[PDB]
Amino acid sequence: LVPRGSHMVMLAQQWRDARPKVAGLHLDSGACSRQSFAVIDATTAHARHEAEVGGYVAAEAATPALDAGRAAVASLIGFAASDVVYTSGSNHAIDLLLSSWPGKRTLACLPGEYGPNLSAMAANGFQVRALPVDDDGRVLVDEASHELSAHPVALVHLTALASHRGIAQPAAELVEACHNAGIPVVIDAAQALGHLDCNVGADAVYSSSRKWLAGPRGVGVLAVRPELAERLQPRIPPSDWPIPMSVLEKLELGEHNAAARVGFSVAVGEHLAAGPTAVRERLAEVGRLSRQVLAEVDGWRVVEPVDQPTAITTLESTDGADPASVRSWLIAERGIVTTACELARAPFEMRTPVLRISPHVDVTVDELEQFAAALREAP
Amino acid sequence: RGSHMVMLAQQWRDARPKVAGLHLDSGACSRQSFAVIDATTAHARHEAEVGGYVAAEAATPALDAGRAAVASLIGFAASDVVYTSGSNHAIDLLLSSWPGKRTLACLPGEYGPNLSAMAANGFQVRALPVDDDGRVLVDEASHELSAHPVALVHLTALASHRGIAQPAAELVEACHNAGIPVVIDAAQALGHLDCNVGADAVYSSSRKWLAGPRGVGVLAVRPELAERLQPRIPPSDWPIPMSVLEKLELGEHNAAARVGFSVAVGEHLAAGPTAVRERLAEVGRLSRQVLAEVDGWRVVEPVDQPTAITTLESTDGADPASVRSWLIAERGIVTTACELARAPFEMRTPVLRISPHVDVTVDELEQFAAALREAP
Ligand SMILES: *Cc1c(COP(=O)(O)O)cnc(C)c1O
Ligand SMILES: *Cc1c(COP(=O)(O)O)cnc(C)c1O
Repeated sequence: LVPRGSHMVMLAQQWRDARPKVAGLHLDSGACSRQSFAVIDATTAHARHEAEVGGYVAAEAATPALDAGRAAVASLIGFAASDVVYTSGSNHAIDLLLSSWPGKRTLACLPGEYGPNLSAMAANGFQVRALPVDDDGRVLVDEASHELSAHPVALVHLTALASHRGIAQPAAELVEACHNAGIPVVIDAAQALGHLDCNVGADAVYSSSRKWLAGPRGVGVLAVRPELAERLQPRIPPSDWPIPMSVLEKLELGEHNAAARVGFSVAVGEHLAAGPTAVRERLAEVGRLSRQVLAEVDGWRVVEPVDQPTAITTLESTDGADPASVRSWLIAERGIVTTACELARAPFEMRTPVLRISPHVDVTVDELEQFAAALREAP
Repeated sequence: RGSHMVMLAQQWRDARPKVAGLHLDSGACSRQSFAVIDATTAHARHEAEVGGYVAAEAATPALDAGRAAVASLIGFAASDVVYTSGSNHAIDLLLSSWPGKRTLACLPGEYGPNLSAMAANGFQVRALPVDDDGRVLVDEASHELSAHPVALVHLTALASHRGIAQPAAELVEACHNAGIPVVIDAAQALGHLDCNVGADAVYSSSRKWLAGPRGVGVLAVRPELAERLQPRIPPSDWPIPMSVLEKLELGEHNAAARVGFSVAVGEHLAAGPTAVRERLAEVGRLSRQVLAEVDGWRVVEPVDQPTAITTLESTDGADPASVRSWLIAERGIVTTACELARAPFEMRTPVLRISPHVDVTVDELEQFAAALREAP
């Protein structure tokens, strides 16, 4: 570890300038990022259009934008546009899928599985087994391969990037291992979409608008391969359904904020326009710089290996400080936005809570140093 | 009577974007005021400045004011009120949480997707007695519920497919006398009918008569009932300590739209609920008078129904859906076409629905009547 300087990318500056000026310092795009002026305007415009021509007329007329959003998402995950459906977010997504699941309801997932995912799993009558992982919580693909062949399961649920830790999971290799054992794979890409390469052959993928794609809140996407989709049995309407519609049409049924969905379509568009690979390489870099700058802070140790290709960095207190209090202090006294991850976020992995930073492409080394500095003089 | 001059109507029109053509469809989706649109935009901007959840925390006063306004309209407490994605979200949250024996009675004109949610949640559904208009007969219902009791009564106080105002208050006390709680679907009724009627739970949608943003609804449950409920998510066997209402309000949502909504209900209170409702009743009367004499269409609602919903049944087998498309494409007039699926146990034939808000004029109603005559 001989420190390395930051790459200069105009991407960072373009991205900062495309969105409102931050009041203080925002290191929290893993919780909720920042909508561009274009995304905010497109949302506002739809709401105005609803008033001028009627809400549903407006919605019909927005079909091109909506479909473009499906198509953009589809391209990032290697699906077809018509496999992609809108939701309220990722927890909505997993519930739609698991509540629709036919036959034996068993699955395997990581021990670091997201608390509310486990909640949805249990609530849908699933039996849940842990996959083998190393000390960082990263799946051991070979071991998992053998385990799944001997002791199969109805599906594997992989959270490719966890909310509580910035480890990038070997999604692609695990997918082919599961497919070799004849088991479909669902991916929670709430953190991963717009961040990791999510084109990995999965059978279903879901994600949230408001995180790395910097879309409006209250939107998510769920993508399901046609072979799987047609096997599914939605909860509403009941399977003796007089109205004839496809599974995906049923899963997309319901009042929603249409303006926010067109907002989202603009946001994914901005990601494609910026260059997915370039954005991801930059986020990997942000993580490296973060872990380098924060390597030497009294009372905090960096959890992630330095070279993890993610922008999520988590800090564990070494003298029993409470992340939640530090976050409140950082906001109130320094205007620095972070997230405090409680144990409930990953109850079968986390033994102690952590402070999480999740900066986007626009963060500077100076800003990371300001955070480090503020973290030292915290009471 | 007829051409009442009401300043409310003009203020309401001018507080919102100019309509392109003619909008008679506030029962499907109304029109957000500039203030509501701006408040929504502002929250989204604030999320970008200070962080999404920081912004959400800071918006608590507005959000709580929205709960309090809703509470005042239904005669509940603010802390009984929870936000949802809409009314179908609401009914599902409630029915999926319902403890013990799952039986209910509802109207035959019950909303199709309500029946869907009922069936999906394992409820047995019995019809309430009604007159020829689909309006509940409270005395008969009283006897029926005493003889054959049920876990709850679900009343849609104003239907999507017909502008009959149900005697909610009378039915509520009849059910309470039989010891049976009452849930009210006030998607159409809130901001429209007096919804302060002693119900045990009430829900509604933002985008209709209150002219709020889409993707927001409210669900209100009395504390005695709320604490008996057993939410689906998280599972009841789970460790996380939160109230029932906290559980039902759990989830990613558009926070900006909720503050938008709080502004919208505020505008309703500010305008005077009673005055707005009296004006909507008037709009219905005028609509049915103007449309009384149209070839190929009969008016379904009695003229004096205190609602702004008027429905038209074709007398020579015209298809409402096609007429709606024509009206939009060729005349710029926005209506809704109600298919049988909207009330499958009442509707024998589909209908064209108009649902104008307070701002409609007699002239505009005549233009609609005229356009309806020269429709192919
Ligand atoms: C954000 C998050 C979720 C939940 O997403 P919502 O949009 O809030 O439902 C699930 N998975 C992970 C990894 C998360 O970070
Ligand atoms: C609009 C409507 C609903 C469903 O409302 P959503 O917000 O679309 O869920 C339910 N009841 C009636 C009377 C309706 O008209």
